[PDB]
Amino acid sequence: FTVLRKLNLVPIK
Amino acid sequence: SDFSNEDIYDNIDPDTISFPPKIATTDLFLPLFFHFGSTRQFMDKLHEVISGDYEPSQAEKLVQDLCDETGIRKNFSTSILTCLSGDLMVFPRYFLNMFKDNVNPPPNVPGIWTHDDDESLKSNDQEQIRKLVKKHGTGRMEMRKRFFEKD
Amino acid sequence: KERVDHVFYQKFKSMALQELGTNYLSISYVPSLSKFLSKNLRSMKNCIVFFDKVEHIHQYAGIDRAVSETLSLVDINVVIIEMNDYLMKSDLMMMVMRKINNDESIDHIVYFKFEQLDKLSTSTIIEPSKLTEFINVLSVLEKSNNIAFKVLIYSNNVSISSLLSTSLKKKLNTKYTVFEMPILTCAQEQEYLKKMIKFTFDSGSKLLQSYNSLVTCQLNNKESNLAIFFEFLKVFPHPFTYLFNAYTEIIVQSRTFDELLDKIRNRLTIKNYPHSAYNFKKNQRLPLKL
Repeated sequence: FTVLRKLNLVPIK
Repeated sequence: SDFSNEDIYDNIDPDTISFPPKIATTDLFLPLFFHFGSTRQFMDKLHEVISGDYEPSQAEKLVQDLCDETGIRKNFSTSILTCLSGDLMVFPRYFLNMFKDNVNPPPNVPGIWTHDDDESLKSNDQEQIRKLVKKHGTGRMEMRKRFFEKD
Repeated sequence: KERVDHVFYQKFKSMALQELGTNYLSISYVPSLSKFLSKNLRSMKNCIVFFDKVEHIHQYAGIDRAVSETLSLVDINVVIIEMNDYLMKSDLMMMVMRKINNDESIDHIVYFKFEQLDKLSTSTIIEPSKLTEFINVLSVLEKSNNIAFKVLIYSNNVSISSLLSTSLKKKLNTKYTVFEMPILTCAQEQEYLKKMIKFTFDSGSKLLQSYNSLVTCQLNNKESNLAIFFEFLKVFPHPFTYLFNAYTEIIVQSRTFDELLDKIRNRLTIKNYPHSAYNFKKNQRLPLKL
C-alpha cells in the first residue's frame, strides 16, 4: 500500500 | 542494434524447466500456481497478464491480477516489481532465470537489481559503479537513481 | 525401495496435483451436468440457464470449466460476452454484431455470462435500461435463425435471480431452465471431501494403493490428524477449497513419497495449515487442462 502507491509501472508497447 | 547480448536471459526454453520448479516454494506461490500444467503454461499466462493496458499508478492492480491469475503471492510480486524498477518487460526474464538457476532472486541478471547492486549504487566508488553499469547499463542506472531519490 | 527416490516422487507429485484439480472441479454429486451442458450448448437452439444454489467455489469453478470444455468443441463461431460490468451501476447490439463474422462461419453461438454469486448485494444494483437493452438484443438474436444465444446466469442471489427470471419470461419466447445445485448433508459433504483426495491415476502402482489405503483408514480413525481436520471442515465456510489448498501445499512441499505420507499422517492440522494463508475468492478459477 505504501510502496505500491509510489511504485511506477513501465507498461508494454 | 536489433541484437543484444541480453537475449540469453530471455531465450530460456520453459520446456527444459520441470514443473513445479524446486525454487517455487509455498511461501512465494499460492496453491493455484502449482496447478499450471507446465512451466510454459505459467509463462504464457504471466505474459498475458503483464501485457494488460495498465497505467504507471496501477501497480496495486497488477499485484492483485498476478495473484488472482498466476498465483504469485502479492508480497513476492511487490518484491519483484521493486527489484525490476517497474520495468514490466523484464518480468518474464525474472521467473525464467529464477526457475532455471533455482535461485531467488537471480543474482547476475541485467535488469534484476540485487541488494548488493543497490549497496554498490549507494557508494560513490567508481570501481563498483563500473561493474553495475556493465551489468545493467546507463539506462537502468539513471532509472535506478531516479527510483531511489524518490523511494 | 521406490518410496525413497526424488525422481519417482517428481512424477507422482505432478500426477497427484493433476488428479487433485480434476476431482476438485468435477462436481461428482451432480453427474447430469456434462450431458446437460452438451445438449444445451452444442445446439443452434437459444437457451437461458439459471444455475441456482451455487453456494460453493468448487461449484462455480467446476460449472465454468465444464462450459468452457463444452464450447471448446463447437467449430462454428462462438462469441463470448461477459455481461457483468455492462448490467451493473444500441451499444450492446453493435458490440455483439462486430464479433459476428459470416465469412469465417455461417451459424454463430453467442454466449452471455452473468455471474451474481454475492447474496450480500441483494438489492438490485443492475439498471433497468441496461437490462431492457440486453433483453432487446436477445429478442433480435431469438428472431434471427442464423445466430443462437446461450445465456448462463450463475446465481446464489434471488432478488436479482427473480428480476431477470420475470423480465426474460415476459419479453422473450425462449423458455428458461433452472439447473439447481443439490444441497448436501454434512454426511454427504464428508463423503465427497474424502472422494476428492482419492487418486485413481496409474492403477498398477503398489505405492498408489498404499496411499489410498492410508487416507481411508486414517479417516476411519477419529483420533487421527486427517479425521480431526475433516471434523473442522464440517464448520469451515469453504471446505473443498481449504482442503484443496492445504493438500496442494502438502503435495508440493514433500520431496519424497515417504515425506508425503508422513505429512498426511502427522503434519496436516488447522494449526500447521491455517485457512488465513489462503484467498477464498468466490469467482476463483483454476488453470486450463493442456
